[PDB]
Amino acid sequence: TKAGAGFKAGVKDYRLTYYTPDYVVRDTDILAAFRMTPQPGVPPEECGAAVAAESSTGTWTTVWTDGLTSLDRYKGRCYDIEPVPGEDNQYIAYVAYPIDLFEEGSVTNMFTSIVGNVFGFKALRALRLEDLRIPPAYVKTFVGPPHGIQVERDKLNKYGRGLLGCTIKPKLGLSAKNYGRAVYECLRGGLDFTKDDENVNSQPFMRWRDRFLFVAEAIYKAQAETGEVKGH
Amino acid sequence: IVGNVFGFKALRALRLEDLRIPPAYVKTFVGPPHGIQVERDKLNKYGRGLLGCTIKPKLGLSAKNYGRAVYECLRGGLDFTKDDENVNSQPFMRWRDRFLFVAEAIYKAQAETGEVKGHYLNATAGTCEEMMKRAVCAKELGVPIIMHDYLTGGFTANTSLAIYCRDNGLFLHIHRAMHAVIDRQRNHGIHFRVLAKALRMSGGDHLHSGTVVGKLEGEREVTLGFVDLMRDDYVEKDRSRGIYFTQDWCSMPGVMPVASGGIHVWHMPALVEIFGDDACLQFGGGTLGHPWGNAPGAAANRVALEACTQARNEGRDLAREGGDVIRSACKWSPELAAACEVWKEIKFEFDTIDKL
Amino acid sequence: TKAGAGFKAGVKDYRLTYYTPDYVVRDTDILAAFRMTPQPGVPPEECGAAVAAESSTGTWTTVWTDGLTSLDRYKGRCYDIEPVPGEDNQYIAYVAYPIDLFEEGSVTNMFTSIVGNVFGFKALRALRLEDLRIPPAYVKTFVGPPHGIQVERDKLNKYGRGLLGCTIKPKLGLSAKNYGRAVYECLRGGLDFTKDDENVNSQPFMRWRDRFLFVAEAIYKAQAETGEVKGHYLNATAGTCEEMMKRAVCAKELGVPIIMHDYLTGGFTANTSLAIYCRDNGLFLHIHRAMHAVIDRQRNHGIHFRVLAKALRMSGGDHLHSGTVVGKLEGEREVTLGFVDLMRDDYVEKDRSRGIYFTQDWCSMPGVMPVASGGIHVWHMPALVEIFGDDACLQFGGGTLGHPWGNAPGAAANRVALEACTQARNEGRDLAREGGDVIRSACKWSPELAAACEVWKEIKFEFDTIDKL
Amino acid sequence: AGFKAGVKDYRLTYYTPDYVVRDTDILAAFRMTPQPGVPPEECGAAVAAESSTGTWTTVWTDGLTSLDRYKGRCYDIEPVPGEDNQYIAYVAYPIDLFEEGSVTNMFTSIVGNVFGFKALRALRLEDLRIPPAYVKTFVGPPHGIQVERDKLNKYGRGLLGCTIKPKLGLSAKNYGRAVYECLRGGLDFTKDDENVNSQPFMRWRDRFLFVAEAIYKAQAETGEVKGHYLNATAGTCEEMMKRAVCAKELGVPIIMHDYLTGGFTANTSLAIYCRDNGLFLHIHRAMHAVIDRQRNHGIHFRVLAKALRMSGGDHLHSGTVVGKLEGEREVTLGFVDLMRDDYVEKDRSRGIYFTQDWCSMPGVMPVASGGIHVWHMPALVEIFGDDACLQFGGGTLGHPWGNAPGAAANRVALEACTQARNEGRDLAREGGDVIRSACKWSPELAAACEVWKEIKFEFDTIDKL
Amino acid sequence: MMVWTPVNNKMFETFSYLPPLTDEQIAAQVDYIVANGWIPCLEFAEADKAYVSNESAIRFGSVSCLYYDNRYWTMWKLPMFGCRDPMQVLREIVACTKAFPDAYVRLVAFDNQKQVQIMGFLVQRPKSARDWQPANKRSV
Ligand SMILES: O=C(O)[C@@](O)(COP(=O)(O)O)[C@H](O)[C@H](O)COP(=O)(O)O
Ligand SMILES: O=C(O)[C@@](O)(COP(=O)(O)O)[C@H](O)[C@H](O)COP(=O)(O)O
Ligand SMILES: O=C(O)[C@@](O)(COP(=O)(O)O)[C@H](O)[C@H](O)COP(=O)(O)O
Ligand SMILES: [Mg+2]
Ligand SMILES: [Mg+2]
Ligand SMILES: [Mg+2]
Ligand SMILES: [Mg+2]
Repeated sequence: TKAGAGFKAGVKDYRLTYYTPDYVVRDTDILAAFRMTPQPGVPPEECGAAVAAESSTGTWTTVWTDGLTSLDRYKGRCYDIEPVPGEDNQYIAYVAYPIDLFEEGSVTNMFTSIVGNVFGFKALRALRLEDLRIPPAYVKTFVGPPHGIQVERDKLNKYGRGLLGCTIKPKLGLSAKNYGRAVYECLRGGLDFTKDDENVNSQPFMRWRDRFLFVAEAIYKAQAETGEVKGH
Repeated sequence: IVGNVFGFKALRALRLEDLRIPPAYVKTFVGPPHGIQVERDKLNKYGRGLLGCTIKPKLGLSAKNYGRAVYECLRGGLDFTKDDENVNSQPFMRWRDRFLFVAEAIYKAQAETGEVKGHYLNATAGTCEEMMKRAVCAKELGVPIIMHDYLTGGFTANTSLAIYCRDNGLFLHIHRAMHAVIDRQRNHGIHFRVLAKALRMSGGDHLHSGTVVGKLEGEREVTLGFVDLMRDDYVEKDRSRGIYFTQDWCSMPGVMPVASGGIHVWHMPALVEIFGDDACLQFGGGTLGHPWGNAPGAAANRVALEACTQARNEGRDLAREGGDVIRSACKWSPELAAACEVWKEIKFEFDTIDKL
Repeated sequence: TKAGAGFKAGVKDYRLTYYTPDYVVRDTDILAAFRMTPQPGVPPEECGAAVAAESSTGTWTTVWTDGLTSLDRYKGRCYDIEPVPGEDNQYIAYVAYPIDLFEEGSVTNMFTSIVGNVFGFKALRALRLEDLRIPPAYVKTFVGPPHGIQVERDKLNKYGRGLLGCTIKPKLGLSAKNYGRAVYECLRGGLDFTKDDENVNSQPFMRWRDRFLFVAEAIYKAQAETGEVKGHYLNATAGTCEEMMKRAVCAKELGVPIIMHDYLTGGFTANTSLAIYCRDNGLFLHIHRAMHAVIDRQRNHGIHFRVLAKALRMSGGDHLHSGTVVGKLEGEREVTLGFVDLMRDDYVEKDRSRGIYFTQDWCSMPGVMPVASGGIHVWHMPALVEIFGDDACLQFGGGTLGHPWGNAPGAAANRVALEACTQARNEGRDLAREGGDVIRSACKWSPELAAACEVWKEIKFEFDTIDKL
Repeated sequence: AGFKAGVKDYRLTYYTPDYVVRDTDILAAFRMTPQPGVPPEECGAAVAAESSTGTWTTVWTDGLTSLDRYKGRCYDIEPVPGEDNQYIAYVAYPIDLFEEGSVTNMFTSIVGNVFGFKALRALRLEDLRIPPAYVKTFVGPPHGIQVERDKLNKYGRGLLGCTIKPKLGLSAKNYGRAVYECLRGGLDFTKDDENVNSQPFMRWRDRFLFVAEAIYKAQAETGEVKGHYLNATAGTCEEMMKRAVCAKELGVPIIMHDYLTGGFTANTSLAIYCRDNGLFLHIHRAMHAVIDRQRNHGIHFRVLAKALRMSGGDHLHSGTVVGKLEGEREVTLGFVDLMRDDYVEKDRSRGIYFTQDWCSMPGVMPVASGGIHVWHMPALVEIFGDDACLQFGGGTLGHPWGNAPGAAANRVALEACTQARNEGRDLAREGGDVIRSACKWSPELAAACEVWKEIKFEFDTIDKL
Repeated sequence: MMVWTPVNNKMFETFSYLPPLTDEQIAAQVDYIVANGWIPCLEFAEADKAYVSNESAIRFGSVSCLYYDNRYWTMWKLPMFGCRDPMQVLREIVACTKAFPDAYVRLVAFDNQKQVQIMGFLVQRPKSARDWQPANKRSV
């Protein structure tokens, strides 16, 4: 009748819960590699543990509600720290996240946990996410790409070489009609694709639906002229 | 403005520090669903900062336990609680179960206290359709407020959500998850003040602003600068606060700053002094970490806020007398005393990276 | 310049491609255990290979198109064959299917491959699917159950005992008004739920929407009277998806807690749709396994119920009927304990003494509440509580509506019996040994229970078990 | 007659050997194996009771209604010749028990719970008499045999089809490539394999598009109408409908559905969509043999076939008799008549337990498929006649010269048999001669004849009468 | 034939159809919590908040399915994490009932592996409650 693990209010080191150097990663875990620069006087283990904690289940002080659930089951785990060769104050900290933490099909949610708050922590000077291990069990929750490389080449009927494209210029300032004129002249000469510049959306000098129409005319003219499938 | 130029070989580093958005461009945006004035008017809350709280642990709680924690928090004196930024829909707790239990908790706490309550239900999702489905469920439950992670969700989804909120009378709390990936380093990225201007244009009723004194970085003068940018109609150029351009918002509504992250009762005087009344102050750990539970934790934070507010109104200087105000309040309130005792020695003081 | 593997037209043995006894299974493979009875003159290896082939990529003769893709990557593989002890001509053939073969989130597609054509092959005399290993990577593609056990208890605010239900009787022929009348009288006496019989849909004697309305009145009356949350599983089972949805929508609009679906007679495609609707609208979904015994009764041929139960958990259901062991319908004890664990638990280790052929990891997919129903009465209570524990619903149709004093006394007798057993167990009494004493003490105390005890004292269902391990 | 609590025998209420069946009753023939010590009368009565109105103890609520009006009735029990403990129990169900238009509801009553009863060792549903008054409540098949031939403009011979192989693993583009090469050589149809839905190696909408190109190329090339059964089978009703919609928008003639693995509720929905949008619906019977293989327990396929005709389908797989999958001749001829004909008289030598009046509900085209090749052609034409589709998957894509020569070989074989029959030749006796003459004439056919000359599927039959 | 009364016959979930629990019977339930390693907790509510109701649904669209007010009660202190002493639970029952003599008070226990309440029963009802029957007056 001597008490087990009770609720104890107050701040303790993250490393007491979130640094687990003997943890064996599971094949369903999401893994992260953080390049981490601690503030002076912050041990790398505590820094990695902080990153693991505040991107998964933990906050700055002990909360009682932990006891209603199972922290062991849900916590992120800093399971390894490598020093960076050539660097006095840089470490690769490896963190394992259980698959349960993540919304199926949502890149948004994955980023929110893994890069949401930890980059702003006063206790580090710099943090870079270098890599993520996305397990098959998580990959399978995503629709993924509409088509992908094989299907694209199959629909375009284009094989045996790289594809050729071209962004229309100037970036901004061309009228819809002049956009389609440029497009037709590019495509007819041997390019497979042309494109809107990234910042060409819908603007006073050229509204999108006018562009789409003139471009469609240009695509079909170049395709009829060359006998090769074209796109923009 | 930031599409391609940051990757040019010919430069080693580039940082966007500020943008002057002209009235003629500002006027093309719907902007925030409501803004500070309307928010206070609908909530019927005036004369002090608002108090909020993130439920913890971040992940791993069931829907029923979520609502339980929410009810205990709200009933003790907090105006709002919230889903953690990464609480969306997960195997341990599916969103619609949470929404329902949270709605029960909101209405119980409101009936019990006689004060309007809310909980920021997270609409952040994988797709626009899912995000909307969640916003719709909140509307149908009659609850006051939802939240969105605008950078991880993205501007296109955020603007859609803000327009929905305007059309259906929902408050929209914005979390800035991911900002420090972009805005932490002095030499490269985009300064948060630009990310904050962008959010005001895209639409949000609240935006996280930093604490200055809590666990996350935010220098005082920098913070005061962009808080003015978020709230005010007209902000003159002032390089000592990082304002590079005079900014005219041409009556676009102001966005309520939210100070959150590693703060507790002893920070209260400093928080009220930095932000004034038009802010929301959030205590997650600082509520759910109270030795007596959520309701006493909420009461302690509410007492602290009210004591500081009263002291300031009576002419006391919170920058100088802040400790005395808290100490007098701990002597008077047992709930507050228990909080004062636990976090007395806890401070976050580190060399600032994002310096002017 | 001398050729590699070309296209060679003609028939060859399936074993040349599909029997791979040295294959190491991958953690993303779907595994099947087939109890297989070959025709005389057919080697078990060739039989297992045929099953593997014709449930994955292969047909009866060599096709040239194989060479355009990679058979090694896609083929099902018979990787192991066990002889069956006690049997001269029965084998357990183990087949591994790559995850690539399956449509994400579709139980329909999984069944189509694994059980689609192979059971009718002339070269075998009988085939039974005993188990499937559903890997986490596949499990994660399913929405799964709308709520599951924890959420159900939390929404109903019911803890610390089994739930009690009851099917309204007679099966067919009652009017909507009499349905609601019976429902009210059952619920008010202490039952948590009543239910439409599996075959109550919409009929000339009682149209569905009339029933739904009267039942809603009954649920709210009983709830206001007792102060406990009540429900009635309203049947959404219908001839088309559109009708089924219409019925679910009416239940949502009435604000009632729970609907039901016959997942095998309605089918997996309709059931998954319904389960998704229930998730999006906060309705509980009770699953009735009507037709299962057509498939799962015989030891030599069919699909064991444990596989039908896994499939339901993937497709979606908050409750699933599990058998009683002791009632009027067949279900051997060890077999039942096995699949109840498969329905409810997150992780179940291989255990052949319970018919579990594979370790099954559910990767946090919610558990399904087993429902024990059919030919049970107050004297079965101790055994039921001992077999299932608290995470079950126990249903008394005849055992309620057959009480000499009517539905409310019948409900009260069942509720008293359940609570007495629960209390005795909690106090440290052994329900397996002291069960009769617990019920006898309870009959002496409760007149309602005594009347039930007296009527059904001699009634037992004890017969030779067909579906033996 | 007051309420008396307690258990009594089912036979007191549910065994009615003097009952005269009504012309609106649904009738059922159960092959029943009782546990030792259970009289056949009590077993039949239990089956009648627990598939209609009764439970294991007496309920008071019976008195509020009229049990005589609603109860199922075991009205006859035949002993099974050759069997010491098997009986045919006949049950009559009043039409009032059943939801109009719902095969789902009919199955739920008649096969819902009774197969799991401890008091029996085995139970098989052999047949159902669906009365005209119940048949008329169903939409039925979208089109049926007559309309299908009329829209396709194809008359005077069996239709020819082909499943693309390998079953799984081909890309969308290679799918369409194989389809085009099959269709152009003389096949009327190709099809998605039953388990081809939407998968990592091939997403459905990519397949639908490539297949549409292939259909139209083969049609333009040959001058004959072509089709490919695009699979709408899916995890949910919404996905299934999405696929049906895409087929409609591409203007293609035909889709397919796995009615047992998809289920009756989804199938009836799909059939109604097909009726409203003019799509043919090919039904695959994936999973049937799980239910219908064993003599002692399950549901005979003829009942599954009647259910499909009510639920809706333009084609239904029927077995081959001679191919890789089981199907005894007399049994098969019986249910083919049940699928196609308006009126089928009782005939126990073909497994028909009841006279079945379909009251003008359209007939369903039988599809013979699975392990068949050119040498089977005479036997296939003799068993099925012209109103069938014959499918050669391996028998087309396994041809040594590729798909178009494989298709041509099958088409030549079919037309030669058809012509021979029309000229007065007996295909049962002269079949080999007809094929041999045709191999001598056609090099494509000769190549097929050579490769599969020795290949036969002859095994002891499990599902015997 | 006895008739189950619909009048003032409200119940309180688990064990409310049995004779009221003696102190020895409560102690035995408490031992069962400790023997299984579950987390004991007390909850309480004033009479007006004791039974399930619908008042918040006035604010709803068509979303009232499995929404009820008064499912949540008020927590007495915190769940007793790590408690392995039954006397400690009994002392909290005494302290809780003393502070709220007119409230309904229930004892519950949590399992943190399943994350669900695993047991629960009423340990006090207000003396002024008139909406319930003694066991021998439940039927007439
Ligand atoms: O997840 C967290 O750490 C918090 O919930 C605070 O928890 P505590 O109250 O328990 O500290 C907030 O999301 C951060 O404050 C966000 O940072 P910022 O506002 O700077 O964007
Ligand atoms: O129709 C019936 O017989 C029941 O309503 C029970 O009636 P009683 O309570 O009167 O016996 C149930 O549907 C069966 O238990 C289903 O069997 P299972 O659970 O084995 O699938
Ligand atoms: O998957 C197969 O094996 C088939 O594609 C035939 O392939 P082959 O033409 O290459 O033999 C058919 O689906 C079966 O005939 C179905 O059997 P049934 O018609 O009896 O239901
Ligand atoms: Mg560009
Ligand atoms: Mg947070
Ligand atoms: Mg039933
Ligand atoms: Mg096939």
